[PDB]
Amino acid sequence: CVNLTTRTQLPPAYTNSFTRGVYYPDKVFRSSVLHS
Amino acid sequence: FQPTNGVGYQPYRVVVLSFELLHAPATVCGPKKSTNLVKNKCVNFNFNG
Ligand SMILES: *[C@@H]1O[C@H](CO)[C@@H](O[C@@H]2O[C@H](CO)[C@@H](O)[C@H](O)[C@H]2NC(C)=O)[C@H](O)[C@H]1NC(C)=O
Repeated sequence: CVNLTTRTQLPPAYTNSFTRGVYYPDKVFRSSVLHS
Repeated sequence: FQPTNGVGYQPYRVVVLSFELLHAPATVCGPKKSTNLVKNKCVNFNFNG
């Protein structure tokens, strides 16, 4: 692993995350229900 | 660990067995006298436990 020396700064930007990031909280199958 | 220590000082082998599942697939079972599958009649099921 060599030290890379071609970076160009450019401070990072930010993005408005949309409706993403929901996994299956538990291991139990369900159907036609609204679970909190 | 003196060879003639009192029983309050002698080596024990304290080991803890911890286990608590919620819905994970089973991988450990006991005597396991599991029988054949049965049909639409009323039966007492044990399946996964
Ligand atoms: C360049 O590579 C070296 C190799 O490890 C990185 O480590 C630095 O140099 C010596 C390693 O022999 C350490 O004593 C220093 O403390 C290290 N510096 C830092 C800031 O960690 C070095 O980090 C690399 N340079 C970078 C990534 O800019």
